Amino acid sequence: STDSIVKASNWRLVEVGRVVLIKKGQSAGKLAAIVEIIDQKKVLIDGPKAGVPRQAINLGQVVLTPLTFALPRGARTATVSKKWAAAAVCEKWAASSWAKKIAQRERRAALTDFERFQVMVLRKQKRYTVKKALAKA
Amino acid sequence: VEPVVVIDGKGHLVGRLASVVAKQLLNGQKIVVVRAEELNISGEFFRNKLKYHDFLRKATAFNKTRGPFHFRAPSRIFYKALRGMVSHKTARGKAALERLKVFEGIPPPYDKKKRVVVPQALRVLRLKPGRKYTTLGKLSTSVGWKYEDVVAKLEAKRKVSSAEYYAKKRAFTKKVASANATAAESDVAKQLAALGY
Amino acid sequence: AHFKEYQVIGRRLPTESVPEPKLFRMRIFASNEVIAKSRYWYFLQKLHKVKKASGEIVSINQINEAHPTKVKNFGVWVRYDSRSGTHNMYKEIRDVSRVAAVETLYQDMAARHRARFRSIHILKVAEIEKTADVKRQYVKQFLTKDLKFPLPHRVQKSTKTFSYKRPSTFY
Amino acid sequence: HGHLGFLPRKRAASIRARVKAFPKDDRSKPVALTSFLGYKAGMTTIVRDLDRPGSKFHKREVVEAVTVVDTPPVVVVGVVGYVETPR
Amino acid sequence: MKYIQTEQQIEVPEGVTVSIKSRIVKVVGPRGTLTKNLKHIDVTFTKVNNQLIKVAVHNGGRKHVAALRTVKSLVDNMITGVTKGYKYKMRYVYAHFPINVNIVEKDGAKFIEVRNFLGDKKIRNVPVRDGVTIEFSTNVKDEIVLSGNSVEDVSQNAADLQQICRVRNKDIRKFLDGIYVSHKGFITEDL
Amino acid sequence: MRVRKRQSRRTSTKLKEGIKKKASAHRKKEKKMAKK
RNA sequence: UUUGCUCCACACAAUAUAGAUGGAUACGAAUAAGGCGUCCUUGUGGCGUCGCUGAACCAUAGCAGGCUAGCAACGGUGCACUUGGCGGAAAGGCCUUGGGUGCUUGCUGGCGAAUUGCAAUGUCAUUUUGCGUGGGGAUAAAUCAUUUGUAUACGACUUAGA
RNA sequence: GCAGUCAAGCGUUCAUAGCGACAUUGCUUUUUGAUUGAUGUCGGCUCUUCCUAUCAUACCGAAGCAGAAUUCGGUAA
RNA sequence: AGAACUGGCGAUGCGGGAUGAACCGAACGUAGAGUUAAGGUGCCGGAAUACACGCUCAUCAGACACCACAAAAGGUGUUAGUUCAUCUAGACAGCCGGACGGUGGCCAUGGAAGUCGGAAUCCGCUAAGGAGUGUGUAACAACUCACCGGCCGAAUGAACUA
Repeated sequence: STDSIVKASNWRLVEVGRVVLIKKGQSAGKLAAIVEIIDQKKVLIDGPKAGVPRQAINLGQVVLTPLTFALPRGARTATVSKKWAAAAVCEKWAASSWAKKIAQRERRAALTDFERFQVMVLRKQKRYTVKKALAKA
Repeated sequence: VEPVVVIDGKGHLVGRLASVVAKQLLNGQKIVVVRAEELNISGEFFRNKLKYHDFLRKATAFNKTRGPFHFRAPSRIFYKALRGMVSHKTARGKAALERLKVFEGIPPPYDKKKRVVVPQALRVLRLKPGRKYTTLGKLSTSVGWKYEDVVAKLEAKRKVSSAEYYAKKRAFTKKVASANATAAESDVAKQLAALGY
Repeated sequence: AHFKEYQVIGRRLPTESVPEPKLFRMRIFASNEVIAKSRYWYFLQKLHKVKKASGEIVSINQINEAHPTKVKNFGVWVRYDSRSGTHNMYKEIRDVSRVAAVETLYQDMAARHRARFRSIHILKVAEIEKTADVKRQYVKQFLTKDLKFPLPHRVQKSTKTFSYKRPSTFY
Repeated sequence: HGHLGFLPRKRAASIRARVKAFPKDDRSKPVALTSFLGYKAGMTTIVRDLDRPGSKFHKREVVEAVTVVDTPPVVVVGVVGYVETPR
Repeated sequence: MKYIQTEQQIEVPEGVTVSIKSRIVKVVGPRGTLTKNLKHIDVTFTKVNNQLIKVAVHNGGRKHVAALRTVKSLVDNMITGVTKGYKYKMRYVYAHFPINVNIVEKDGAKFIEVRNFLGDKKIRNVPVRDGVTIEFSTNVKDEIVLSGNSVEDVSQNAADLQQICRVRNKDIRKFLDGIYVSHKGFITEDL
Repeated sequence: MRVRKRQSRRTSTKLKEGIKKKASAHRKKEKKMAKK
């Protein structure tokens, strides 16, 4: 009970192996791996699975994700692909609430007018059942 | 898109908020600003106080009741910054200014409405960390505003009531979340999730 | 602009009883070939009194970066003019290409010494092969094993005028 | 000329002058009126036997002008409550 | 040079516990508890063990790194005050009029009352800050001892006592009367 | 807290054009004295 | 002053609108930090989870939304009443009780729509002011003129008079 | 101010092609401490306001400032 | 200031420079559509609170006439450079040690021993130690720094330029 407590911050770190999401440009909405750190504001990323070309990019163009994997500094594209597949980064991404929220946004954008009608009908039915349950409990 | 937009003025930079509000009012949106005593100004308190004292010395020499009226309250300081950004001597400018209300604290009826923020005017998003800044309540009290304590006591009472309301809302939200978690396995749930809902 | 690197080879104007002039070559960083040729004539005259009419450009090629996606430490030797005399400067720039490093240098010169493109002359750009040969600490700092740093105080972009929640600057 | 704090030199809005500041309250004390109403009824002169140490007129008698204010007791006929507001 | 990261160490002895949350620092040792609100500084606190705490500044400038060492030294002072305390000894001297120093209780609070300074009829009152205790030295002439966990409180109390007895409109070469901080040490002085 | 008067940064046309003439004269004299 | 004045309901007029056209949808504080859930030895605690925009959430099918037959459930919601509180910052609103009365698109059926002619805001909101009905309610002052002088250029002020 | 004296530095790099910051003869001038006012078309009063480059009042700093009195300075209209 | 040339204005509206004799665009019939100049794009106010790399925090910044006057410099503000330097056969900063002998050198002084005064400032031993960098005594003494060593480990200092 005589242990000191210092609250820590779970900052995402700019580091080799960190997974980033590109938010502006040709490869917006695609994942890439930070391969090298050019300076405070530029990193060399590489996104071979999703098709992102190997490039120098400002950290303002990407958002750091909570994903990391072991990657040698300065690794070439095939090595990045090998480490990426081995670490199963696409599965880790698809298994998260962030990527699922993106997928839901895209699907809702893709819905047809008939399908929005169907969504309304199903929401009314589910609502009926849930209000009944809420009143019961 | 709301008929009335209520901005919680806490943690906003005075001029950027004033610019935003002026454009919205001229474009035809009703705006209520609350908690004007919690607005920020970038720069040191001594610097902003000096600027106010320069404003204070400006007055009509032969009749002071004609000169610039130096309003001390935070809501009025914000209103001055806004009127400077409206063309207030025209009928259009007067109609724009008729679409605005500014308050200290959050009085009724706005204390039970939704409050929004203006991100392009937020101090935490705009000012660089380490830059000194001034708070409008302290500036107003130093220059002669006399209701800082009354507003603070009323705001404490409002916060107590609001915390009780939020506790009840949190309980109801938990109950509804459970009622929806019991229905995640149904056919309608699967169909809705397939459609994205 | 967006810089390109041009090799420019010129010579004296051929005349009678005058064969084989001194083939002067240079590497010019410029947005296009017209600016590169003008800069070549200017530098040629500064090096030696050879007017544009007294010379002739026999070749100009664009030089692409050999390994454009390899991170390289560059040493850049330059000299620039001001109200005071010309000054010589050495700078270290960590980037993936010479044109990127040269653009960075031009922007840094404008920001620091108020100098411009017409005032800067790029004497040499060379990759520093060994880590130990670097001098500037703002470059040597990014060369440590297992470098990691956070990005505190993330400011998110807002598309709409009003937000319905207070923003968090977490990252 | 004149004291600029007593501007403007205009007629008082009423014949009864307003009390614009009452004594600061102290809740521990018993309930008391802060003020009273009377009618001015002339002046006169008194002889006061002064006890004021340090003065040249200590232990000596002086003549003072005084004002007499006719004060029959007042009748209490109402009460008003005040709430403090940001205004 | 705009360093990427700068760090300072804060050692924690075997008896004290440090709690840090949102830059509020509570230090609890054998002798009590101190609390410091450091939200006016921009630093990050971490710990690897119960004996060492790191304070770090990321991508800071000259003023930021200047504040970093200050934060470390303030937490060090809190640790020292909670483990060994502070004891400031002051001596008052006079030529003719003996300075009279007492602890009085006025309006339910502790005051150091100074009487007959240079023959003054004026009573001087120095409020005793909370957390610092005032004593009078045994077998020593004209010595007052201020002891506390907070070095800030003790040093400011001693400064207030020294300044309250300033000599006005005289020669400080000739008139040496006053209360002076004789010594500054800790409440434990084993060696 | 008696804040004193502050110098105006609003430039007058007369001063602006006078400064322009001063600069022209300065340059012409610089050329002449460099010749001499 | 020939039922004058005022508050309710329907019933038609006139009025003019700085500008309805699903919903202004309520913690506080911090941002070098937080929200939510769970647990304990109850705190500056342990673990889990969330953000990366409201792109949300709720509403949302029916002559601009008619008339009917059932099924399942006893939920959702409106209206006129009623119970018990709470809110004074500009409270003028929030929550709750009980019964009655409708609707229900949670599910299955049955009739109607056309001709506004291939579009025309195609009229559905709410301010005020009047007139008519039936449901109630309450029965004053001020000014001039006269008068006082604590007032006064005139006004104004201040007294008095069944 | 005059002539200088060297130069901190500078001058298209150039020490006496040439400049040049800051610092050092003589002046009404003789020593022992003797005798050796301008303004005429401006000026009065009253009286308002403003500046501070503060005479007094307030608070401070220094000085052989013992005390007393004073000197120099800082904030201050 | 005296000349000579060439422009602008005069007889001249229009866009811009908030405003305007000599500034920046552009010269003019009445209209429609498109594109632009100069100048701009937080709001006033049409148009990016665009994107990017740097710098700056002013106790009345700056947003310009500038290859102009206050302007020669001052600053323990901040950034980037040039040339000198010292450094793991140990740098900078700190603690602790040493800091010696003729000798209290020589002249005037009541006294003056490195330190009220005037002249070369010497010789030996030294890792190293001035016939002394300051405080300090009546003279001493004591401390001190010049310089060298131990301590731990890593780059540090000076002068200039912008």
